[PDB]
Amino acid sequence: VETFAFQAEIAQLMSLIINTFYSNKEIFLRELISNSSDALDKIRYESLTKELHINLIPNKQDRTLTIVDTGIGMTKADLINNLGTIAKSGTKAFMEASMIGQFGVGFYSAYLVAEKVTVITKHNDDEQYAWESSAGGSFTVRTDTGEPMGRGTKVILHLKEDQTEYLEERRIKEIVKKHSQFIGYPITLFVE
Ligand SMILES: CCNC(=O)C1(c2ccc3nc(N)nc(C(=O)N4Cc5ccccc5C4)c3c2)CCC1
Repeated sequence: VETFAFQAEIAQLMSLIINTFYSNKEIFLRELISNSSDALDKIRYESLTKELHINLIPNKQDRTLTIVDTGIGMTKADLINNLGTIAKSGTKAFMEASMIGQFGVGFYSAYLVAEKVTVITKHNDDEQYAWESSAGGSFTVRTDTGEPMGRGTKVILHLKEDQTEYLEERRIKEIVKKHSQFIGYPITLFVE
């Protein structure tokens, strides 16, 4: 388990997301589905140079909403450096300007609804990694000794006690149909 500090910009952004009163918290899903779509586009665009989909797994017991994709995945180098550089440039752009995704920092909208976010990832020529952050100015990165998932990303949202609506079938179905209705990959909503 390695702990890293977020950079000043990203840290300030997450603080802004968590401490700012904003009721349209449902934007987080569009942002994460979009990110999955790009990762899936990356493994698809690389293929020409197996199954490409997105799964939405709610869990009442653990109080989690998971967004799984079979996209390109991420390396340790992607988790530490790379995501941090993308975010440095992104936060800079989003500050000068709900429109969060246009600046490549839409993932962090997850903190509108999650108290902790766990990111299990696997890239084709690297190991399985687990990224985790409860915001608070830091993130951890470890090698996942957990169940070997296939190439892709698993974004596990540990929902706030008050944000349990994002566990309901009707609600997930309504958000998807509203802002992710033209994604080029099948989106499966798991039941309970
Ligand atoms: C397609 C273009 N992107 C890439 O190549 C990267 C990449 C590749 C696969 C990805 N898969 C998903 N599902 N999501 C993301 C993502 O943008 N984030 C996940 C995450 C976790 C912690 C903190 C911030 C973020 C933002 C991915 C990013 C390589 C580095 C960016």
